[PDB]
Amino acid sequence: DSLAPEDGSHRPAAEPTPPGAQPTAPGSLKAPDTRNEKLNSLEDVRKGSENYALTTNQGVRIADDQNSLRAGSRGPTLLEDFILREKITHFDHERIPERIVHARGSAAHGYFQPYKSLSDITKADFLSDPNKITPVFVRFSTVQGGAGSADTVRSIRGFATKFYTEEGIFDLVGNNTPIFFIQDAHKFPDFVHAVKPEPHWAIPQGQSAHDTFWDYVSLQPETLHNVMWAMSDRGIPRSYRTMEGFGIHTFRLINAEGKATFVRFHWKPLAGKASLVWDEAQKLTGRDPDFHRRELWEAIEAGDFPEYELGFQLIPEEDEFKFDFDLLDPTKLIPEELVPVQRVGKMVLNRNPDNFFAENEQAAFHPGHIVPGLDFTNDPLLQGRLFSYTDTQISRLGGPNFHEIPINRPTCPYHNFQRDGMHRMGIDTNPANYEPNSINDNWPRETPPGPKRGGFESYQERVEGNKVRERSPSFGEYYSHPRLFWLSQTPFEQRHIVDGFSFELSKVVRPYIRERVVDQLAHIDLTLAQAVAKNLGIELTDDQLNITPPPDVNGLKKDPSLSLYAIPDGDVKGRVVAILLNDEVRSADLLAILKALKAKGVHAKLLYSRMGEVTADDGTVLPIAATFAGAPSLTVDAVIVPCGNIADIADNGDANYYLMEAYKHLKPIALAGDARKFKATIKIADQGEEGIVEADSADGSFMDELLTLMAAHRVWSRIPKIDKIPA
Amino acid sequence: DSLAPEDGSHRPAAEPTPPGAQPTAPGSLKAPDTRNEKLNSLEDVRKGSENYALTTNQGVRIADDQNSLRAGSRGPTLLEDFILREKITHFDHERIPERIVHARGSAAHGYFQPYKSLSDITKADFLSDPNKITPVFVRFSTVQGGAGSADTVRSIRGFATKFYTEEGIFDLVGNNTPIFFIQDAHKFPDFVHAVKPEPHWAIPQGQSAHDTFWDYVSLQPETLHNVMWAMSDRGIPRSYRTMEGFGIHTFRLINAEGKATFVRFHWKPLAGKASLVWDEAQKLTGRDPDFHRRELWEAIEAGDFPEYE
Amino acid sequence: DSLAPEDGSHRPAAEPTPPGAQPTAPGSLKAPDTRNEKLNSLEDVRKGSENYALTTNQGVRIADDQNSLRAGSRGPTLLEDFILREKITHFDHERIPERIVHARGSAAHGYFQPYKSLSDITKADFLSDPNKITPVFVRFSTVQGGAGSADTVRSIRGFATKFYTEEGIFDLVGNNTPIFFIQDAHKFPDFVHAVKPEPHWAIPQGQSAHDTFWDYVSLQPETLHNVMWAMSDRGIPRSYRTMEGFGIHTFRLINAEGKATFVRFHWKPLAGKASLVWDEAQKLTGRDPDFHRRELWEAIEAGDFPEYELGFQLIPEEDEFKFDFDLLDPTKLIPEELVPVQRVGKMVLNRNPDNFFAENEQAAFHPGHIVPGLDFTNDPLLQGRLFSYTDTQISRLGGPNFHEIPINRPTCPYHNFQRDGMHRMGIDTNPANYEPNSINDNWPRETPPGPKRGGFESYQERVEGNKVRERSPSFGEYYSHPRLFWLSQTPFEQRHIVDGFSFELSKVVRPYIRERVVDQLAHIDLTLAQAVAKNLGIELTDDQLNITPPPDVNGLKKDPSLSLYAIPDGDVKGRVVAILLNDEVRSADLLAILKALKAKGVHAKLLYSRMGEVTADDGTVLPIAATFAGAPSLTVDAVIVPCGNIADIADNGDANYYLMEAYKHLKPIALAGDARKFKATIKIADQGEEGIVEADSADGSFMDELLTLMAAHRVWSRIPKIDKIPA
Amino acid sequence: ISRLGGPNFHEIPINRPTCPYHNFQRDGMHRMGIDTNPANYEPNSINDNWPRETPPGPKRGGFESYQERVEGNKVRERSPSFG
Ligand code: HEM
Ligand code: HEM
Ligand code: HEM
Repeated sequence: DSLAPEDGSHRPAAEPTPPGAQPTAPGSLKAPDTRNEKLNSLEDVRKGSENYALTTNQGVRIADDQNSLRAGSRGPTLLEDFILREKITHFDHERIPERIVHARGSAAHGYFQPYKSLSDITKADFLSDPNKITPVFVRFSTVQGGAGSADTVRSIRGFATKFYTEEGIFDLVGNNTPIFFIQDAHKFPDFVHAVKPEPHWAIPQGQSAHDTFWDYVSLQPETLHNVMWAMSDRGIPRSYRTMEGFGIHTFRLINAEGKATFVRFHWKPLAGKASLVWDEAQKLTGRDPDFHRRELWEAIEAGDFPEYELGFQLIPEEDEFKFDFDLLDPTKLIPEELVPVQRVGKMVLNRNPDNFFAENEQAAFHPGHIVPGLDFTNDPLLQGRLFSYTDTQISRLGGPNFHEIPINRPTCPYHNFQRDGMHRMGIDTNPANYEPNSINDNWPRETPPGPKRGGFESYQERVEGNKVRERSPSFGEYYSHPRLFWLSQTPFEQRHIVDGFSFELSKVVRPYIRERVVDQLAHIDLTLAQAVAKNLGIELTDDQLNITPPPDVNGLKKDPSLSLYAIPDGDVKGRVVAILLNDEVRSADLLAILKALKAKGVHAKLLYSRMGEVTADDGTVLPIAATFAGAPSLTVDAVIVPCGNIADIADNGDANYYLMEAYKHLKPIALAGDARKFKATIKIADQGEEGIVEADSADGSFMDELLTLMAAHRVWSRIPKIDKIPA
Repeated sequence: DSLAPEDGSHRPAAEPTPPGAQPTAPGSLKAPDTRNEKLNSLEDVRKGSENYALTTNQGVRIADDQNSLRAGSRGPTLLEDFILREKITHFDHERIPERIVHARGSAAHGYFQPYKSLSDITKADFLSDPNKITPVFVRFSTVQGGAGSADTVRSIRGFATKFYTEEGIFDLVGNNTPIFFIQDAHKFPDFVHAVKPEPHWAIPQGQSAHDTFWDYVSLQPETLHNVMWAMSDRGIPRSYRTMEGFGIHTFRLINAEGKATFVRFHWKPLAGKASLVWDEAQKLTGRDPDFHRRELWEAIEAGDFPEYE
Repeated sequence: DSLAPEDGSHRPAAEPTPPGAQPTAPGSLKAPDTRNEKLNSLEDVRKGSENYALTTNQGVRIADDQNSLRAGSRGPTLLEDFILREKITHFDHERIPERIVHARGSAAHGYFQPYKSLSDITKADFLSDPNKITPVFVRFSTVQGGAGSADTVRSIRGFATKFYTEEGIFDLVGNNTPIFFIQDAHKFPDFVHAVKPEPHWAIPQGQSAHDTFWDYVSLQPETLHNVMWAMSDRGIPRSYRTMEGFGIHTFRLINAEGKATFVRFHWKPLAGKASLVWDEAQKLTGRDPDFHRRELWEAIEAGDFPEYELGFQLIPEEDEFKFDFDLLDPTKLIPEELVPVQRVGKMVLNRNPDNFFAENEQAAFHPGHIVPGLDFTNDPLLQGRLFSYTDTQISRLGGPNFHEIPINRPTCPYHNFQRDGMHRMGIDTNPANYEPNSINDNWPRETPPGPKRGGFESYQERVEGNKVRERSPSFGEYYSHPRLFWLSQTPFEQRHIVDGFSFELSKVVRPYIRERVVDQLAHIDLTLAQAVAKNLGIELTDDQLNITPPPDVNGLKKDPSLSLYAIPDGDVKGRVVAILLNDEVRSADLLAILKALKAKGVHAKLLYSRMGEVTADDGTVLPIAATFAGAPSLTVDAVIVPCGNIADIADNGDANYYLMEAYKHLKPIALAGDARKFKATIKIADQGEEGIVEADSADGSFMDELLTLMAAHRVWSRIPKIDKIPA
Repeated sequence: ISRLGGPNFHEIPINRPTCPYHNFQRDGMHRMGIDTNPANYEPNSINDNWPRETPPGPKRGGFESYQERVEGNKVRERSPSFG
């Protein structure tokens, strides 16, 4: 053979490259020198290919991999074809059950390091020294949809981190919003069945916009806080890099003296917080159902590593009852104004997996996987989680040895008396499989709890009460946090929330369900309630207009850390700009353009009405990455149109649509020279409009303007003007 | 309890209604008078719900389905809470492996009847008498995507029919195009791996528009015929009702005298043939990823029964 | 804790030691220096224990492995105890389905080496050079019984060898008899269901002595050949080391020139052929259900490595139709008098596993696993087998990745485009998962067939005929092979066969089934049929008495290779003798006895009426291995009673019974000095009798006489004398 | 769950209750029972919340655990009275 092109263009370069410059590849092939302890210990199961013969799984070389064995060349296939049968059998058994929830997700390897030793508050070894590096494997996800569902759905997002520490795996299994929808794990199946596809016909996929979700929510007001977050732009993240992460539950840090400190875990995006707008997210589910998964992969291949800061909200044991909400109540957030997040470390995601199925599909995270230094609390949602993840993994990964699947193995020692189980890899030589034993001198042996390298001992919390199936009365308050969240949003964030509720409830077929939801909103905030009501053609009653608003939270009437955008934190590095080409581009605009983007780490995609290449005024040959229809404005953060021969694209319906879409979706648009004729398509005044960069040519002032707009992410002052754009 | 609205607008009318008029429902509640032999024999396993107490799977009545058992109302959950563990355990084990191919599909019950006896060419009992009616169960599907992928992708479509005949189940497992991509079964795993999401990153979902697929096609010219079909509007049917169906392979019919006749199986849409245009199909994967499943369900609920010859 | 004895006696020495001398142990601790390529490649999954901390599977050290977490020391167990839950969860899921047939088996590691290149007849790499060593893993088994059934039942034995060749795994899956019960694989479920426990009550375990088996046999005369073998002493082998092994089916050897030669595979036991007698075997199923497993393991711990010679019956393509029987009929043997077994190589089993579950229980052998140089034939039983092993392994071993379980992995390279599946360990880096591809330059690639290291290509056998479900008329002959077998047996063997059928038919409750089997025996041989009928109180009719005997097989009226004992082949090394002590043994006798046994590699077990020690006449302290009742005569090959204070045990019922049982089961007995007072117990004349060694002391020829008797295995001449005797 | 292949082991004939069993558990490997309830969750309004919880009582009542008093710290400890 030799099917590869002689020029070597089938293989991507093993160096950082921008999105779309090269074919993506397995991490170890794309960045062979990006290493960490976990990645290196996976080297025993990694399998190459180049220069090897094709074989059965028993090692027998195959001569003809194109044909079954038959009696005559037009005869019947023969039972003795063991090569065909092994190949089809393995193929026939490829699939395993997807995750019950969070089936759709994207993962990467990276590392964690603390900013300082935290031994005063925890004896956790991975937190003990700023020079201790811990390998991580992180999986981001949606909740409801199948493994084949779309990424940019409206949804809570999962954010799970497996820390491979020297004293055990610690999995921090969180989401992108600080609370959950429900209080007690006993209701998880009910909730999840309500949000998932309805059982008669299994519709709708990956959406909460259906009758059973809003029915459950209308009947269970504890859900309203997380529903608020889901209806906000938090439920449609621009990227997994630009969203927050939260453990949700209050846990415990145990120091070496044995002091317990209540803690809530936080991941702060160093790229900043950024979300899509609903019409763009929903259209993206059809043009690129893999958008987030692709963006993650290509940000890492480009060297735009996703980086997050680990943060702790720390509350002393004596302050347990100092708030006006229960700290164990998972539908309640701890406002950063009351208890600040202490920046404790940084996590960097810097290498993709080699095989999606082996590493991401088979990875198993569990909140119950803790290490000495950490402990649980009585949070009734967390308590029930401790049982489920272990149970579900027995069938999802076929047995009790899922910790022997390479991605799941600890990198530290593990020795015990557990044996057998389906697909047992470990061959134990211990003469004993029980303890106490004398035949192996009682090894492996228990270890007393201690300051370092000690055995696990639970914090000795005092437990007093009767065995009861009862919700704590302290958990019975459902509207103050939703109200606090609502008042902390900017006006346009508020409007997005209203629009999220209105669009979802418009899809509820049974009108009484929408009315019961609006009634719940009336208990939160009347302006929110009226605005949703008005979109549903509902009139609030007399009684609903007089509902007394819930109390503030510990004196707070808002908290800007709950907004995505109130406090400017945007970052342009890794964002992408679409450049609309023409057949004779002013090459001086392109150079100014590309030089400037490249200095801010912003990528570009050269678009035209056909593939191939175009030639600039000076004769520069410009390669086209995609067409206008093929890489729609939904996929980029901004649109730039350089001068040249605009008449080539001024009547291109796709070109005009590109700008109208980008305009509708509040993205920065820049028009150089004769590209200013596109102003009429998006009806921009002669004097201009904030959000639209326009100049005689593409100099440095023009690129600074555009890049300033990109750092502000979207042009929120344009909201009022997009009503009147048919797009 | 008093949860359903007093006006009864929670329950859909048990009668044929047009799309959007009533909330959709399980078939035996939506159309209780529709029957066939297969639907009747499923009766011993159907489970109701109205007026029954809530219980564990062992039949123990539950008093509080809102809470876990704990030591104090703010205490730790107890291991003895067998009601919680049974409920969460069953939830934990709800999934099964999706199909290797054609994981995304929509199905419906129906019946088949031959126009006339075919005993001169086949001794198949289900084709032996115009009065003999055979219950069927049919599943329509895409090929590449997972169970959670979108319906109106560009794809070949499966059309599988299970015939519950009096001499055995006959499954007629076809597609909506008259040929397949490949010639020998030994290459199936090669072709399917090439069409499926590439192995390093698992992109793209439900689409053939990516390098490995065209790579495979370009090296295996036998695939061009079905590729042509897939690139045409045949790849984006308007509805499972407006697409043809084919068994593709030449099979044999065997009569009572032992005479063999080569046969190729066909399904003709009595609603006629119709497809979307690409832009509309791709945008609909975004706006309504369940559009064909929904359209099939609603046509049946409306009485626009999908019909095929 | 530090529970071992300070003397270090909890630990067996890492050196060859006789059976019973030390506690047995995992192979790699008992013989660390016994290595081979496969044994070395498993080192990546072997797990130690000593000096390691006890942990969870996630690597978290455990402090208290004696207690659950509860709310108070007498309170309820908490759901948050994740250590308890992982520990119980793994335990709860330890079991996997047992093999459908051959569930009971015992296995060991070893190696194979050919005597000379066989390149002229086969291009199989493991047979091409006498210096080429192939690691093997072998499992011996019963057929019907569960994994927990007894070793010494009457039954065919499995003898499966996994050859880890440089060109792939080759599994040689045979039995201990040269034919099988049935001709076509479609009846395997019927035959197996008939021999297995009857469905209503699941009785009887591990035995063919019941109605459904004999019902099936009486309606399917194709089974008689293998039923004869099973009813003979072949069905109750003394040890897996003293039985023959056969591939049964005719396969093909393909040389580099493309020439096909027909072959039947044989294994010759270098320890010789030896079986138990029925009463002893049956009693041994109760006293020690693990006798074969134990003997195999202790033989290897003592250095008595089981050794077998691989032999080939070779038949040219031109002689396919030259026999009276069809070569492709698995119910027919190839008489060694017609086609000699050509010695090919030697297999030595020299190391036990470390963990029975991991290596033995999960080992997957498959007769379809062949390598270039071998090929199948149309034998219809073989043809269906090729489908079954692959299939059954998907459920028994949890998925299509069972080749990744350590014991099953090829030691040679394996690369292909198969992906995923449950429990996937291999992380593929190939950009391509399909071929032909250009993106990896088509790797891994197909390899043409050739003399060495080429791809597999099936032999181009001509196929011709119609698609039919039809038994070949050449297979319709059922009685001449059974007759040949019968006539080749010694007279005491024939009697044992008659006793086997008689006993088994006596457990058949429906008398007509017994009558029908008798009618079938009457088509084989009249003497056999009459003797069995007499034992059942059945009279043959005049017609049955006139059935004409089936023809000879190609002129043969007998073939001594078919007998276990017609041709002496006794080997004493590794046998074991019971020494019945008294409380003042003449140490002079003991010294003579022990030295002589040791000189021949014959083991001894010192027995007494209690455990502890006894002191010889000269003050030698003698350690007792077991009591008379605890290590019964069933477990030794011979019995020696030295002089001393015989009055100590003269009236010991167990001591007397011990001799009665050993005498009844035809074992050599030696009585020294006053030990001759035991002659009355077994009714021995004053003058003596062949099979009883007696002298004034254990000097001179006393040990040589006893060892000559051991070399002939049992005292067949004593049969008539045991008839009576109440034991 | 592994011995009997999934969570629907209560549907294997010998294991089935002879009394009524109704709840909102669904799916799982080898699911026999075909549920017609429009709802697979509670509380629900679309099936008027059936099947419903039943208060504890003298006969045919819902299960309620005996309210035993629990007092102690979280410990992995054998009671001294067991020694
Ligand atoms: C604070 C509330 C919760 C959060 C933040 C959370 C988060 C997550 C995340 C991030 C995943 C995906 C992990 C991965 O990427 O593999 C997941 C999966 C899962 N969750 Fe939770 N979850 C919560 C509540 C619950 C509850 C209450 C239960 C059941 C009592 C539960 C049961 C599961 C199960 C069974 C899975 C699938 C695990 C697997 O198959 O490996 N979750 N959850
Ligand atoms: C003439 C070409 C083919 C046609 C028309 C076809 C059609 C189909 C259809 C319609 C389904 C979905 C059945 C359902 O709705 O559940 C299906 C599934 C499947 N196909 Fe085929 N297919 C073809 C070729 C193949 C080949 C060559 C193989 C393997 C050699 C194969 C293996 C499978 C498997 C394993 C499934 C999943 C079945 C299950 O999990 O129940 N298909 N195919
Ligand atoms: C010449 C006739 C046969 C011989 C010599 C033979 C020999 C054996 C042996 C020695 C084993 C046990 C392997 C081990 O130790 O793991 C075995 C297992 C087995 N046999 Fe065969 N057998 C024969 C006929 C058949 C037939 C006709 C079938 C079905 C078509 C069959 C199906 C099986 C299966 C399913 C297993 C269990 C394997 C596993 O779970 O890995 N055998 N046989």
